[PDB]
Amino acid sequence: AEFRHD
Amino acid sequence: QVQLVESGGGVVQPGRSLRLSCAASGFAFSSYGMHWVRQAPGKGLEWVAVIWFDGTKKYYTDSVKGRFTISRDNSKNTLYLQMNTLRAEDTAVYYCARDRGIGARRGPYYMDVWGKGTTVTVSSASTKGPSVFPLAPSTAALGCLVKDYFPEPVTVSWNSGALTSGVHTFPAVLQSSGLYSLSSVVTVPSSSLGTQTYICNVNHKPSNTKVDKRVEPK
Amino acid sequence: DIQMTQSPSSLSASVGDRVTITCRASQSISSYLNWYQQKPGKAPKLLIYAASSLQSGVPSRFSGSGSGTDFTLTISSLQPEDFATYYCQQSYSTPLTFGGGTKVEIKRTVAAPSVFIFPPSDEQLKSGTASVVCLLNNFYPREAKVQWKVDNALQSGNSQESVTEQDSKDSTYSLSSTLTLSKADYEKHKVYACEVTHQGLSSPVTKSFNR
Repeated sequence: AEFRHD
Repeated sequence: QVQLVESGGGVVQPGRSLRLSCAASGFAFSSYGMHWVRQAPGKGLEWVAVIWFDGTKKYYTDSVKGRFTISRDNSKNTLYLQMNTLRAEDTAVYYCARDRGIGARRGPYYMDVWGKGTTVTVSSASTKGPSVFPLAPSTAALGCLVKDYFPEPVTVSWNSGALTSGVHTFPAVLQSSGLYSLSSVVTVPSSSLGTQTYICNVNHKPSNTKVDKRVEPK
Repeated sequence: DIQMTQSPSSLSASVGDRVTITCRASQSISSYLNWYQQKPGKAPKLLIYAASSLQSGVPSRFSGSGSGTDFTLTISSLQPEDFATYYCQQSYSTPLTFGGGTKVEIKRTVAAPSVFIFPPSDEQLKSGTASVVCLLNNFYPREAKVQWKVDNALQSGNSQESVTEQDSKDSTYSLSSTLTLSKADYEKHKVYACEVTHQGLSSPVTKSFNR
């Protein structure tokens, strides 16, 4: 689970 | 005076471990996210890992998942990187960098402050001083071949520092044996060879080796 | 994972010129794009964040534009200190990725390399190994090709090369190419040649020797 903006 | 100072780097064998530290000063450490960025010798920048300001979220580049662990002790103003199961391709200069964040969740935005870096060399080679060989001449050119040493670095001057102009000491290359090699060449007018003597001064601190080699036309 | 493609990988320029570099993203990163400057042996330095915002303290000549997938870094009028390598980095989603880097070097007129070749020393020969060095000296531009032949047998893979940076005075490059052979393999042949092609050279120069 990667982090993504918005 | 905002500062980030990395330490912990050194020579390590493959499959072994290393803990990098990064001491922060001059700002509110526990309010910033921190990153570890690395640069293999002669290559570009590669992101490694980020940890949130509150230490609650961590992300890693794929090649280090399950091997590297990023941590922080906000009390000590210290960032840490635990590097397990090291491989040759982990050889790099490692930088810590602070990221202020953006958005509601304070995810990464930009890296405005960096440390100077710490050098990690992953090799199963053991400390070994160089063998210095002449590059004999015949504008003329001569030089020294500094072959088969470990680890970096080695320094080369000519005539005990007297001779400087016309000298090119090349960046070292890593051979398939895992030892390093470099050449230092100097260019001088043809007339000089008959009388002038040319010495290259090789110093390899890690193995405590100093060598003076005279380069002569054969 | 988002790929950052930087172009060109290298470029030449002179003081006062206007330079532009491009980072292209494999998918939209909105405007989470950053630009960094790095000089040899030094840590990166942030120039621009959020595609167009300029980091506090950075000269006004630096500017950036772009959104989505295409981005530009602009130096208005170049300066002597600006000759360095520039990386872009997307900050939209993990894993965070940098571009390959764009080296900005000093432009100068074409210069040809002075080629020398060095047989292995007998001192080295006793040990059981033989290194043949070929020295390309003070040429321009950086691009060059070096070709090793041993009795016309083309050598591929058993050589390495390293280059200096541009010189403090004349902005030139120098290149060493080292061919590595066994002692026995060295004894078994007579002609060792270094063939060099370069823009400043009208025809491929060949420097050779015999055992």
